[PDB]
Amino acid sequence: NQRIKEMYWKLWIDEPFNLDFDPRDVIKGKDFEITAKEVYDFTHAVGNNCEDFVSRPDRTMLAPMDFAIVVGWRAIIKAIFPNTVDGDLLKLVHLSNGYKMIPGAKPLQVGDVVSTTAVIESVVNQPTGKIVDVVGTLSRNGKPVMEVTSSFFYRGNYTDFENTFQKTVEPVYQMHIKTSKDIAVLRSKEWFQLDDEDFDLLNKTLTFETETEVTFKNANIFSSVKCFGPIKVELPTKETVEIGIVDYEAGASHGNPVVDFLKRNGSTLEQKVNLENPIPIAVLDSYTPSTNEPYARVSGDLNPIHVSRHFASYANLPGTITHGMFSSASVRALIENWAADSVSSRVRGYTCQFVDMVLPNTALKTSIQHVGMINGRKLIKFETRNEDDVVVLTGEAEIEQPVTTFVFTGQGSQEQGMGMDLYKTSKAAQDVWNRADNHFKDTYGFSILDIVINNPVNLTIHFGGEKGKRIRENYSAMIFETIVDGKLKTEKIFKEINEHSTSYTFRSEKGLLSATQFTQPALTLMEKAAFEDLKSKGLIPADATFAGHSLGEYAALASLADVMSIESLVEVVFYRGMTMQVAVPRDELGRSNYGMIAINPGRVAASFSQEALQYVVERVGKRTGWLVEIVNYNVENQQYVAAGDLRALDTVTNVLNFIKLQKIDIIELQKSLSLEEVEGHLFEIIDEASKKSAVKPRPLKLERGFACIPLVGISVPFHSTYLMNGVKPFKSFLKKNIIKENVKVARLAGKYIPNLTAKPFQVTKEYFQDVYDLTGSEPIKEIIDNWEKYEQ
Amino acid sequence: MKPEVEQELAHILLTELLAYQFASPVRWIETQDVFLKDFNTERVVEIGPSPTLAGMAQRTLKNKYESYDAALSLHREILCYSKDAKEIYYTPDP
Repeated sequence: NQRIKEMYWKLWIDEPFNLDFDPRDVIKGKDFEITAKEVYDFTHAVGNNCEDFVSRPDRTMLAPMDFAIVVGWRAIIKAIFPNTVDGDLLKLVHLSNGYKMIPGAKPLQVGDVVSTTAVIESVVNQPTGKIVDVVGTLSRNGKPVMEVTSSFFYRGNYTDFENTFQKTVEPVYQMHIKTSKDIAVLRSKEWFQLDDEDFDLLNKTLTFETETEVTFKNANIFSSVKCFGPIKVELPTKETVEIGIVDYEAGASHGNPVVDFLKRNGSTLEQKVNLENPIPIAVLDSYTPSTNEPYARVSGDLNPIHVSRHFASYANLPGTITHGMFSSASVRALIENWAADSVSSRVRGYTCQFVDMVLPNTALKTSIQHVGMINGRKLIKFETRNEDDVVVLTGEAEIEQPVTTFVFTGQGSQEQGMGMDLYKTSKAAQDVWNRADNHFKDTYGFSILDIVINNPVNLTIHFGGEKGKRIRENYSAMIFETIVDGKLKTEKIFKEINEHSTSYTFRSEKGLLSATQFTQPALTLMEKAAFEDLKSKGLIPADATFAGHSLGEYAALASLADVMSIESLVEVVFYRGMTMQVAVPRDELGRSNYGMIAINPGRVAASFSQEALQYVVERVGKRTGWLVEIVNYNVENQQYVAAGDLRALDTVTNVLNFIKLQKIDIIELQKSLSLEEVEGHLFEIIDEASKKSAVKPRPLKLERGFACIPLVGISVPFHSTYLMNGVKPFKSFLKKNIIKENVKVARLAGKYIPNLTAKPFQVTKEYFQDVYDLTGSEPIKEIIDNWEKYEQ
Repeated sequence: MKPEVEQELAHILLTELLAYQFASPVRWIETQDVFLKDFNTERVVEIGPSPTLAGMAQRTLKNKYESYDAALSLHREILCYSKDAKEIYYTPDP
């Protein structure tokens, strides 16, 4: 065996031959500077057609993950050499080879110098032989980029339990302390030592960065187990701090108590969801090459058994067996073409288990399947079978889904029985709905679930008993802090509700599911529940962007940001709803002289753009003396929603209908014919339109223009200047309800797209200044003035 | 900048945003020029009861991202949760 290590050293290792080294001592491989030649040669050897690994000018030439062995192999194989790990290298089996790009590591560039480091974990003496699993940690610019995990096997009889050991870094486990017996359980646990013994654990999530060192006596008996690591708590800021230690030490153990605890009373950090049916991607025929020399030269794996007839024959192998890692890389390349959509960056990980042996010039067939997800990364199961109908290779491939931007639907889209099926079928759906339902019943004594299901016409709220008192209490709490002449004009909602009000009636014309204070919770609630179902399925990429239309923004930020909880969401969205219901004068029917028109700029005229309609609404609003503006810039020159006065909507509809009937453009006549003529010539059209619009009663029906479409049942002018006065109370609410801690900038940063400023959420002096210009505010003006004081 | 200072700044920035989104015109065009163009979004999922923002994302694409997208060979998926739940869940019928 020592001569066999010597000779494999000469063919493999480029160091001075000495096997006298500690396996437990971490191995450092020499820097391997990647070159575009070595990538090109390796890509042609493996048969990689991907454009990512082609040397195209301007763009930075990506590195195939397969090449990660060429850098690493030097250190990786080197782990099998020690006089501690004795065995014949000829009857060495490559069992499993795993590559995992650590999340945040961009794939290797062409000008990189990669630091190679390998550590020896799993030296287990099986009755069948000796399994050695070694962890190769590869780093660029000091930061780890990928992990190279290799499991190797010595065939024979290894009763070497003295130097047998297991040094696994046990996964972290979160433990939610809701009940009083749970803290009783952890305090009953001897190994749970705290920094401060008095530390309250109630409503806390405790993580254990625990790792276990086991020395063996037998194949199952562990001669000594040392399971230890720091116990941290998730703080309200969601920073982690060490509050205790696990320092479990025992002798003749048959297993770990902590692991048994965890499989009954511990929850794994990561679960890989399953699809009902594995999606059939493809079944692709791989073929081994006539010679392994073009792969062996680039790879540096100079085991003659792959090339040498005489070696293969001495080893009882049926021929010069093709490099398994060759066929592995060849099959991933097919995963990259088919399941990575011809992208190298979409690969996270790739594990390949070599089951059977493969010879040169064989007709393999690879059955690929899309089986699963895990936190936005698709799970791909591939198996490789030979002509003999024998499965030779297995493997799993975690693949990142690309950028998926979310758009959350606003109001008007509400219907009866919306999201009922999902409410029955999904667990997370049930949980969202039930949580929001319980909040509404304990807080405001109504079932939003009742209202979405059946939509009562009128809904009574009875303050009849002890329960009725706590409901009525907060029904006096909501107010309008409206700004009128610089002084707070506080208007409480439901002036009728007082200390001697026993019952109030929510009154709708057709059904209370139409009134915005019930649309907004219902819409938002369903969307949240649906997204929680998507997250329980793990189908949401973490790189995703997200925006909303009017109301949807609140649903989008609640979902993708988790800035405000379900009880926070419902209270703020219901506050919005009633704050926009009672920001306008209404009647018994809840009819206000306000609404919206979705205007098609191309319909009135193709040459009619969005700067022409912005001029038309700016001139109509001043000439009429009514209030209307553009509130939603939906599609460029195809749909602009204008909210304002019902007479102001009707006159603008008449103006744009007459302009289309006359077939005259305002942009041609203003710049090309006469200057400041179409201004006084527009005011006669606006007069003509406004005199007919005003005559019609205050509850006038909104009718469809040739460009314009009437938003049905929009009493409120949402996003209009009309409710700029209602901003002062809403901000006063938002500061009380959104918390310092609960905002996570990184999870917001470049991901949340606000409706005011359609620029990714960024915390920089330029973005605050852009917000201050777009709408002046004393907090952000103060912050930009005092910017350099918050940095230090 | 300190963590808790940034948590103060990001909260007050959010309170501003929602408070004025309350009563200000939504520049939804420039969001559609952020994620479709600048981020080059390859999947548009409308989390809604009815596909409308799917309609506005599609009509933005076939107007000003018909020639820009086909040059980069990128495949846009205009999804809404209401109609294309199959494709978001990835559950094709045989």
